Amino acid sequence: FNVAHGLAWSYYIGYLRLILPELQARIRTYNQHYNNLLRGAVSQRLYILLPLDCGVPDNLSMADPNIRFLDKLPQQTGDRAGIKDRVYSNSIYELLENGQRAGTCVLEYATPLQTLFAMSQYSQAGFSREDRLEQAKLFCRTLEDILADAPESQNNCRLIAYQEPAFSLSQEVLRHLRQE
Amino acid sequence: FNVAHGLAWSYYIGYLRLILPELQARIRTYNQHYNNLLRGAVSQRLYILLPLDCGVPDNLSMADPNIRFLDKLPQQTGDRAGIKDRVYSNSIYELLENGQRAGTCVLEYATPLQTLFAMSQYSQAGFSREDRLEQAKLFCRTLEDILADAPESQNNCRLIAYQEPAFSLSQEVLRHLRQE
Ligand SMILES: Nc1ncnc2c1ncn2[C@@H]1O[C@@H]2COP(=O)(O)O[C@H]3[C@@H](F)[C@H](n4cnc5c(N)ncnc54)O[C@@H]3COP(=O)(O)O[C@H]2[C@H]1F
Repeated sequence: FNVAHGLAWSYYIGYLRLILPELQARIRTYNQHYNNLLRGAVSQRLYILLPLDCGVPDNLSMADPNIRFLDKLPQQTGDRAGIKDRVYSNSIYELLENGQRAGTCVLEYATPLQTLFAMSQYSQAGFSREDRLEQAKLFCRTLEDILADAPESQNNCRLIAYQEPAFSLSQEVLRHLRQE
Repeated sequence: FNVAHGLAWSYYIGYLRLILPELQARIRTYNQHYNNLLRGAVSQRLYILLPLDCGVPDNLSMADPNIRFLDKLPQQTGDRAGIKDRVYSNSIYELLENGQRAGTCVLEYATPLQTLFAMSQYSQAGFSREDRLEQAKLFCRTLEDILADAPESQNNCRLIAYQEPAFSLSQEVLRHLRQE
């Protein structure tokens, strides 16, 4: 019912609000050695993939060969809930276009969507298949509303919502990436 | 309403099911250098604190001075949702009794409870104060039910549910720890 509402606020309170204030510094750190006049710098914002109907794989290259892992940012650490130095790591990806690097950004799925999809594997979860696609849409809706009243976070990330038709994901990212 | 139901399944699918199969190996690794005849070994199971009415701090020593951080386990890594080598770290704590180490175990709060509590800071979250204590209880209830049908995970962790009265948390852990 409201499972998407809780996962969205959990995603915001327990992740975005923690890493986004520190993201630009980590990106600036990586760009200091990586950036030169032979290629564009890593973009500044966090780009979040929000597939409405996808299994959400772990390797982005399997969703699109033009999305290839490039490097990790410096890790971020912080004590949380009894775990010393809980680790927040993020990966930089290159976007290929005609066999050439056309963009570079920190890119990842909104992991909770992967969790919604996986709840269909458990009868006790009570998550049907028709309900799954609706909760996915509600997850993106509440998340967008949250960032609307949180400009500090809205400026440090970009949501990329889409639906796998039965389309190049690298292009959709490059589209958002070219408006920055 | 059912916010606790989603956070419980998220906690299971996206964490316990991932680290618990590998926990004993990480503990065995740490015990190889740490364990000798002058002190007990680190316990085998993951002990999870489930406060029903607590702000859930990040430093366990602030909840009880007899709970002191000792060391981290070896990290666990795994690609997830586009993040290469997402990091899972856990902390070992000593339980003091009469100024002497009486136990050693991997110990942490159930982080989602900390998230429930924090949702009261946002009007758009719609989480009142009366609803907070009820969702906390429902989180522990669904989690217990999940582990009931998951003996592979139930044997590698122990839930410690309690309620801060208006009581020694180190003792409650030592009680569970002495039945192992
Ligand atoms: N390494 C871990 N150490 C301790 N506990 C963990 C860990 N992993 C999972 N758990 C437990 O399992 C719940 C559900 O995890 P999830 O499905 O990945 O959903 C996450 C995820 F989408 C995003 N997020 C947060 N940190 C990162 C990160 N480092 N990378 C990417 N993404 C993140 O925010 C959501 C809520 O995070 P929260 O913490 O409040 O709840 C979690 C937590 F209780």
